[PDB]
Amino acid sequence: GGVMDVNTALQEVLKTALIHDGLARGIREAAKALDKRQAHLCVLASNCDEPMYVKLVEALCAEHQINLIKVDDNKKLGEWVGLCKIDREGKPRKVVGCSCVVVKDYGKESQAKDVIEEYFKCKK
Amino acid sequence: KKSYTTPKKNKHKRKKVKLAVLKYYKVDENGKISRLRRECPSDECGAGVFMASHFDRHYCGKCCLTYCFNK
Repeated sequence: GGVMDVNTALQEVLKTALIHDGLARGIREAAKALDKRQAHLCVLASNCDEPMYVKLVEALCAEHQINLIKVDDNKKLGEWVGLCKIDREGKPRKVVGCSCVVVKDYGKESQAKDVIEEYFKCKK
Repeated sequence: KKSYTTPKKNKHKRKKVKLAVLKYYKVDENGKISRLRRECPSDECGAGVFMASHFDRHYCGKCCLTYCFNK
C-alpha cells in the first residue's frame, strides 16, 4: 500500500484488518484480546486518561509477545477506524480516538501489508 | 379503554452504575503482572474474562446462570 513509514504501515493495515474483524478497538477489547494468544500488533497515544494504563499495556505485551508501535495523537488512529467505514473526514457526528488497537494474526491474507514486520523486527 | 390515573411509585429502570473502565491488573514491575481476581476456569469462556471479587461469593458474568463459588 504505502511507502513503509511508521505511520502509513497502520494506514494500510487498518482499512483491511476490519474485514478480518481484527481491530479490537478500545482498551478493554484490546486487553481481552491480548490476554489470550491472538494479539499480533498494538498501538498507543498520549495520556488522555489515567496514567496507569500506559504501564499496563506495555507490561502485558511484554509478558507474552511485545509488539507495541507507539504512534501519538489518539485522534489520528481514531480517524483511521472511526465507528466503521466513512461519512466525511470533516465529520462532527462521531469522530473520537481509539488510544489502542490490537490486530489478530496480521489480518486477511495479504502481500505488501506484511512488510511492516519485515522492516521493524530487526531495527527494534 | 379509559385513561390512567396518577400512580404511587412509578419508576422505569436502574441507571447502569458507572464504574471506572478497567483496573483488573497491577504491576510489581513493568512486565511482571499481578491479578487481583481470578480468571474463571470455564470451557465456554475463553480464559480471559474475570470474576467478581464478591467475598462470600464468586460470580462470573458470562455464565449468567451457574458457576458461582461460595467462598
